[PDB]
Amino acid sequence: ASALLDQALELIQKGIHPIKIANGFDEAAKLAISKLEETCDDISASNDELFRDFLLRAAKTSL
Amino acid sequence: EGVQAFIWQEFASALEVIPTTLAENAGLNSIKVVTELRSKHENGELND
Ligand SMILES: [Mg+2]
Repeated sequence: ASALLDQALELIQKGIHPIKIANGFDEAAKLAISKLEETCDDISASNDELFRDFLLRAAKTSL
Repeated sequence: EGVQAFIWQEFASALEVIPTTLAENAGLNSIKVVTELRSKHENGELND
């Protein structure tokens, strides 16, 4: 959020309207989540032995 | 190339601030003015 506010700041001192930037961010956020969805791996197509592992792998990650 | 390249690039990006504040005092879309001023300066050279 902060870097996004920083990236806005530099563009404001350039002379751009904030709402059009904020709008310009959200349509640019909708293109980021879209690529993530189309590219994210899936644990639904898994057997039972490999689903309990991917859940450990995430547990590992977060820890 | 390498490290001392990014510096120069952001130095060239800085000098562009004079035309920006010149245009923004005039109430113009400073971005529209400069993008077109750099484009015309990539051909017609030192007068735009
Ligand atoms: Mg974490």
